[PDB]
Amino acid sequence: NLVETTCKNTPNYQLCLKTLLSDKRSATGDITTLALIMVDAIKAKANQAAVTISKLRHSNPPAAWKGPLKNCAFSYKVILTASLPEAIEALTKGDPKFAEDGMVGSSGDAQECEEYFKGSKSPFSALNIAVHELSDVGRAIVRNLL
Amino acid sequence: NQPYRTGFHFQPPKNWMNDPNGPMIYKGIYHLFYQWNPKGAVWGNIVWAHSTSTDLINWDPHPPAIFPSAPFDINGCWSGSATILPNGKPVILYTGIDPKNQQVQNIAEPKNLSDPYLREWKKSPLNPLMAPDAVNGINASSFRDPTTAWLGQDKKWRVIIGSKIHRRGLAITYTSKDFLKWEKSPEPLHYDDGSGMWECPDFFPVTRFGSNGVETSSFGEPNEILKHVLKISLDDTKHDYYTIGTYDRVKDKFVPDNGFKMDGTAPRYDYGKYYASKTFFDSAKNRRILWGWTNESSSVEDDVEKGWSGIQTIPRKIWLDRSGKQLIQWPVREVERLRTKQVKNLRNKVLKSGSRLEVYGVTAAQADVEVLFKVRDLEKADVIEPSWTDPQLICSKMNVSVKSGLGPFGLMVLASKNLEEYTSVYFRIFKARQNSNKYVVLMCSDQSRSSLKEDNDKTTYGAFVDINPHQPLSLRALIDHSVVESFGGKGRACITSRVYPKLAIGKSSHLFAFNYGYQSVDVLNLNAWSMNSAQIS
Ligand SMILES: *[C@H]1O[C@H](CO)[C@@H](O[C@H]2O[C@H](CO)[C@@H](O[C@@H]3O[C@H](CO[C@@H]4O[C@H](CO)[C@@H](O)[C@H](O)[C@@H]4O)[C@@H](O)[C@H](O[C@H]4O[C@H](CO)[C@@H](O)[C@H](O)[C@@H]4O[C@H]4O[C@H](CO)[C@@H](O)[C@H](O)[C@@H]4O)[C@@H]3O)[C@H](O)[C@H]2NC(C)=O)[C@H](O)[C@H]1NC(C)=O
Ligand SMILES: *[C@H]1O[C@H](CO)[C@@H](O[C@@H]2O[C@H](CO)[C@@H](O)[C@H](O)[C@H]2NC(C)=O)[C@H](O)[C@H]1NC(C)=O
Ligand SMILES: *[C@@H]1O[C@H](CO)[C@@H](O)[C@H](O)[C@H]1NC(C)=O
Ligand SMILES: OC[C@H]1O[C@](O)(CO)[C@@H](O)[C@@H]1O
Repeated sequence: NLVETTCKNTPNYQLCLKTLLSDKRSATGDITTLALIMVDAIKAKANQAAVTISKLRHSNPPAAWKGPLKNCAFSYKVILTASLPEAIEALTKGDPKFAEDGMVGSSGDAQECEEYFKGSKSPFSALNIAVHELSDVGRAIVRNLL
Repeated sequence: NQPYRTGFHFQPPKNWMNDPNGPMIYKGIYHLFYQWNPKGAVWGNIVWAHSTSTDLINWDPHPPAIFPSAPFDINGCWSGSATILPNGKPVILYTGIDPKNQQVQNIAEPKNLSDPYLREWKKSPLNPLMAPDAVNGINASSFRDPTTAWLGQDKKWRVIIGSKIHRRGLAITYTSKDFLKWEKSPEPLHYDDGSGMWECPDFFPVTRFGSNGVETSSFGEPNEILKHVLKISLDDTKHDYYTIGTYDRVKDKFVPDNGFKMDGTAPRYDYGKYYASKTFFDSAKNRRILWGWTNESSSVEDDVEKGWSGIQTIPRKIWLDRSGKQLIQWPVREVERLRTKQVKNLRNKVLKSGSRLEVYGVTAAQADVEVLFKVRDLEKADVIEPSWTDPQLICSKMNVSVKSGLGPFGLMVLASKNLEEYTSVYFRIFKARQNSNKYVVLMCSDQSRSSLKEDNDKTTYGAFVDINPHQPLSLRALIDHSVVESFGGKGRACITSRVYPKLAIGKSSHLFAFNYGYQSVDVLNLNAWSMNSAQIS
C-alpha cells in the first residue's frame, strides 16, 4: 500500500488509484516508478488531445476556434516534445524538481487551452481535464521525492 | 525580436542553462562552466559548457568542457566544483550519471596546463572516485554536487557532497590523502531533519571583520577570527539558504551559531529568483565571489518559442557584515565599467504623498541605478503586527496601492509611460513595537503588474533589511530587459526577479522614483547610469 498512501497525498485519490493499478510496474514499484506511470498516463491523454486538435484544424474551424486551436496545438506540442520527456529524464536520473516543473507545465497548459473556449466546453474538454487532473496527481507524487 | 534577452548578464547564445559549475581563477583568467542542454530550451542532455573572462563581465565561448565520454558519466555530466591544489593545478570534481542511472562523483583535470583557457579536460580511469554501494548505503538518486575541497591541518583533504535520507538533508563528508582515494567519513559535516534534499552544498571561511575573501583552506591564526558559512540549495522550496557558524576541526563538523538552523528558516543570499549558487576564491583581487542561477519566470511555451532558458545573475563579491549576523553581497565592481560616461543625477527632491518622479535620459531597460532615501518623521511610522513574520507575505497582501505611514517608496523599473506595466522595488518602515525607537525596514520586489501577459509567474518577493532608518536608506537596481537585481541597504537584502513586459521594451521602458506613503520622503541622491552591452558568449 505504497500506492494507497501515495494516492492519499494527491488532489484526486480515485484518479490516482485507477491510473497506478492499470500499470503492473506499480505492484512492486517505488515512488519514482509510480511517478513515471503517471507521466505515461499524461502522455497517453496529451497524444489524443494532440491528434484531436489536428482534426479540427484540418476541418475549417470557426473564427473564434482558430486562435485557440493554434495555441492548443503548440501547448500540447510543448507538453509532448519538451515537458514530459524532461520529466521522464529527471525521474529516471534523479532530479525530481525538473519533473515537478514539467508536471506544473502541463497542468497549466491543459487548463489554459481549455479556457480559450468561450461558452466554456471545448470539443475535447475531457482530454484537457484528464491532462490537467493527471498532471496535478503527478505533481503531488513528485513532491514526495523532494 | 528577442526583447527579453539580457544586455550584460551571462547567458548562452541559445538553449537551457541552469547551475553554475566549477567557477575558478587560473593564470589570471576566470572560468565559468555551467549546466547546459545542447539541444533544447528545457532541462536535459546536460553538459558543462564553458566560457572564460579576465573581468567577470565579458565572456568568450569555448567547446563543452565536460560531457558524456565514459561509463561513469555516460548518462549526463551534472554539477560540481573546481579545487586549486597547492601546486597551482586546477581539478574538477563533478557528479556523473552512470550506466544504471546512479549518481556518482568523478574527477577531471586539464589536458594542457599551458592552455590558459583550459579548453580540453581529461578524466581519470579510476572514476568514479566516490559512489553509492551496499556498504555506505547512500541513496544513488540523491548523491550529487561536490564542493571545492579544503586541505585540513592533518594534510588530508575534505570534500562534501549533497544528499538525503528520507526527509533528512545531508552534507556527506569524504576525506583523501592524494585526492584520488576518497573514503567516506562516518558522520557528515552537518545534516537536518525535515529539510529534504541538500543540492549544491557550499562550505567556505569568512573573516570576522573585513570584506576580503578567505582562501578555503586558510586557518584562523591567534589573531585572525574566521567564521564558516555552510550553504545549501533546497529541493523543497526552490531557494538557497546559508547559516553562519564555526568549523569544529576535531569533530570535522559544522556548528551553526546559536539562533541558526540549516533549513528553510535560515537566511538567504537572495530573497527572489536565485538557485544553485556557488562561490569561489578570486586570488587575483582577494575576494570570495558568488555565482547564482536565475531561471525563467515566463511559461515553458515562451521558453521553447524564444529558444533559450536561464541566466546567471551578475557575479557578486561577498563577506561577513559588521554585526556577524548575516552576509553582505555586492555586484563585482567590474560591472561598473559598463556604466555609460554620462550619469543622470537627481538630488534633494521631495516625493510628497502619491507622487512619482521620472528619471530622464537613461536607457531604462538596461541601466544601473543607486538611490538614497531620507525619511523625516520616523515616529509617524505604523506599529507592525507581531504576527507579521514573513516578509514575502506582507508584500503580497500590502501592494503599492495600500498606503502606510512610511512607504511604499522606492523605484518603478521596467515601466511603461502610462504605467500599464511596472515592477515596484520599494521600502516600508514599521515601528517594531508601540512607542518604540526600534524600527523594521521591509523591502519588496513587486512584479504583480510587470507584464500584460498573465502566463508569466508574477509572484512578489520580500525581505526585511537590518538597517537603521534614522540614517539614509540605500537602494541599488541593476536593470536588464527581463531581469531586475535589487540591493537594499548596501547589500544586506538582495532580490533578483524576472519580468517580461509587452510595452516596457527598449526605448519604450521608463524609470520612476515614487512615494505612495502618507508621509513625504526625500531623495537625497539618485544616480541612474545607462549600461552598455557586454560581449557575452
Ligand atoms: C523557476 O521556475 C518557476 C518560475 O516561474 C518557479 O516555479 C514556481 O514559482 C512560484 C514560486 O515562487 C510559484 O508561484 C505560485 O503561483 C500561484 C499562482 O497561480 C496562478 O496565478 C494567479 C496569481 O494572481 C492566481 O490567480 C492563481 O493562484 C493561479 O493559479 C500562487 O498561488 C502562489 O501564491 C501564493 O504563494 C506566494 C509565495 O510563493 C505568495 O506570495 C502569494 O501571496 C500566495 O500566497 C497564498 O497562500 C498564503 C498562505 O501562505 C495566503 O495567505 C495567500 O492569501 C495566498 O492564498 C505562488 O505565487 C509558481 O506557481 C511556480 N511555477 C512553476 C511553473 O513551477 C520555480 O520555483 C523556479 N525554479 C528555480 C530553481 O528557481
Ligand atoms: C535510501 O536510503 C536507505 C538505504 O538503505 C533506505 O532505507 C531503507 O528504507 C526502506 C523503506 O523503503 C526500509 O525498508 C529499510 O528498512 C530502510 N533501511 C534503513 C537502513 O534505513 C531509504 O529508504 C532510501 N531513501 C529514502 C529517501 O528514504
Ligand atoms: C598547450 O597549450 C599551449 C598554449 O595554448 C601551447 O603553446 C602548446 O603548444 C600546447 N601543447 C600541446 C602539447 O598541445
Ligand atoms: O543539472 C542537474 C543539477 O541541477 C541540480 O539539481 C540543482 O539545480 C543539481 O543538484 C544537479 O547536479
